[PDB]
Formats: sequence, C-alpha cells, structure tokens
Amino acid sequence: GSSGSSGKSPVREPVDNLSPEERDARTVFCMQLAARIRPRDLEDFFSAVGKVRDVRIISDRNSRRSKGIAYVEFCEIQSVPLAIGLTGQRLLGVPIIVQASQAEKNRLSGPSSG
Repeated sequence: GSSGSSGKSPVREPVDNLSPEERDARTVFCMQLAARIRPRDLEDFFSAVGKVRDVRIISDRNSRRSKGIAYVEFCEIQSVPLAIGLTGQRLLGVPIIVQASQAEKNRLSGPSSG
C-alpha cells in the first residue's frame, strides 16, 4: 500500500527506465466487471491485444452506484487503443468496458499540460 510521485509526461522519452508518470500512460481503465471475476479472466482476455503485467481490481464500494472498476497495465501504450475497442465484449456473461485511463484524467486537469 503506497502511491504518489512527481514528474511530467514529455512528447518524447529517452532510453531510461519507466518514469513515475509514464507508468500511468501505459495504464487502461476497465468497468462493468462481473460479480465473480478474477484477474486472470482479464489478463488473458487482454492478451489478445497485449501482454498484461499487473491488474488492480477495485472491490471497495467507493460510490453508491454498484459498479466494478479495474486497472490493467499493458506492455505498451500503443496496445491500449485495441483494448478500448473491446468495450462491449461479453466477459463471463457480462460485457466489459474499456477506456483510456488518461482520457478521464486530461479532462480533470486544465486544458494545459498536467
């Protein structure tokens, strides 16, 4: 249990290790998960577009609305696009939602960088 960091997301990046910011970039946001779903279900399900390294599933009810949000990290950001389309793929009997985790972010912040 730990999080938090400082940095910026430049248009170009060197051959350096992942940055506290880049991490988010290569992160996808999922929703409308099943009642008895498991990390694997998503892992493999996402293995069709890219390999998954980690999957953070949220179970703790944050908002009244009974929704299940999850996060999946892809090998690259270019693989996120494909995942997004999946939006509407019957998973375990219940369709799954996929959207750019950053998209919802860029909005929160002002039109300018950040």
